[PDB]
Amino acid sequence: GLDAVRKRPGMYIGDTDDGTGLHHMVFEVVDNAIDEALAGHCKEIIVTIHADNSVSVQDDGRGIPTGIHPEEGVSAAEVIMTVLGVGVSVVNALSQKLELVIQREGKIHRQIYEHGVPQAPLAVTGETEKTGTMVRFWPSLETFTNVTEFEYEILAKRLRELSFLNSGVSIRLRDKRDGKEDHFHYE
Ligand SMILES: CCNC(=O)Nc1cc(-n2cccn2)c(C(=O)Nc2cccnc2)cn1
Repeated sequence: GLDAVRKRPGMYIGDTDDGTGLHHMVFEVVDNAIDEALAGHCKEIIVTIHADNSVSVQDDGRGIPTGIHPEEGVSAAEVIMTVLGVGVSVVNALSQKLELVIQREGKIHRQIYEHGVPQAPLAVTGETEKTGTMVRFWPSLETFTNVTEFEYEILAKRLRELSFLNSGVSIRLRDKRDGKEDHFHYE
């Protein structure tokens, strides 16, 4: 499953050699937050370009479900992150590392994956008065070539579009490599 994506990544994410697929990785994650907005449960989305070759997408929605199937011991979160709009599990497969943090029902939940493989079970890491989902990922440098860093203008163009196609949703874009920030929202 995850191995299929890792073997023929271009097929799932787009061209791995010119930045297209690299940025589609971000947009797949953003589309999940947009869907939570369209369901009427997320008002703000924050996309952050970190200085360590990762991007985070944060929303203030209900949170990815965190319950466990008692016979299987696997959380819903993990199912969502690992099982095959190409889906966040593709992004996971093609990240050297992905971190998931969910704020839901008063608790913070966290799980780490490498190349889509969960490193330990979803675990409680604190309490919180907020809700939402944060996905931070570091793209696989075995998959992506030539353009391996995120480029502000590509994200800015598409995030602006996503904000005007989903009117009422606030999308912030923050770049920690230079302090650049934008706020996209349409009425
Ligand atoms: C940064 C990326 N953001 C992101 O993935 N956001 C996201 C995703 C959700 N889900 C998507 C599939 C399953 N849940 C849900 C979701 O549907 N949560 C949910 C809905 C109903 C009951 N319990 C939990 C909420 N937010």
